[PDB]
Amino acid sequence: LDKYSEALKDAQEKLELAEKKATDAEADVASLNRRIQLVEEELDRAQERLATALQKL
Amino acid sequence: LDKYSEALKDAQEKLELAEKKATDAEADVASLNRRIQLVEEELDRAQERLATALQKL
Repeated sequence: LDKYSEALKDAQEKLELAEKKATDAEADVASLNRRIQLVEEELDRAQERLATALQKL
Repeated sequence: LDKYSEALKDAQEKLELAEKKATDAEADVASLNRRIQLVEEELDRAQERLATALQKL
C-alpha cells in the first residue's frame, strides 16, 4: 500500500511537476512563440528597412 | 492497494502524458527556440545587412 502510495505521492508530485514543466514549457512555447513572432516581425521590418536602405543606397 | 495502484497508474499515465505535454511543449518551444535563434539571427543579420546598407547609404 505504501509502495504504491509512495510511488503515488511521487508519481503525483512528479505529475504536478511535469504538469508544471508542461505549464512552463507551454508558457515558454507561448512566450517564445510571441518572441519568435516578434523576431519574425522585427526581421520582416529589418528586411523591409533593408530593402528600403538598399533602395535608398 | 488498488486505490493507490490505480491512483498511481493514473498519476503515472498523467505523468507520462504531462511529461509528453511538456515534451511536446518542449519540442514546440525547442522548434521555436530554433526559430528564434534562426530568425533572430536573421533579424540581426538583416539588421547588420541593414546597418551595412545604411552605412553604405
